Amino acid sequence: GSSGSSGPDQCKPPQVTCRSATCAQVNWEVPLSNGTDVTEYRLEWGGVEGSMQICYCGPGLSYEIKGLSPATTYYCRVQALSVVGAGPFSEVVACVTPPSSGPSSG
Repeated sequence: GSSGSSGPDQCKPPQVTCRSATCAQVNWEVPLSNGTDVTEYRLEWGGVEGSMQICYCGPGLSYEIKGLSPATTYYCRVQALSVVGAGPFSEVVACVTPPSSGPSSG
């Protein structure tokens, strides 16, 4: 702090891919971190931005979400945890699932 910066750089927002009315895949990556390396990744996903919690935790980079609802807005935020301290979160990526009006294939 007083002398010498610590912690990785901001984390970029993941990529959401509405797999289905009740399905959504996410994907993130590691920022330009040379000094300290990332230990794990805490991804949060909840109905609305106001409501969000830890959904998946691990060194993984790709995660698929299921059991969602159609025509419903959702948000996700990924943060990088280091050995010196947890870094900031990424730009909340908003996404809305497609309406399930009728049958479905799968």
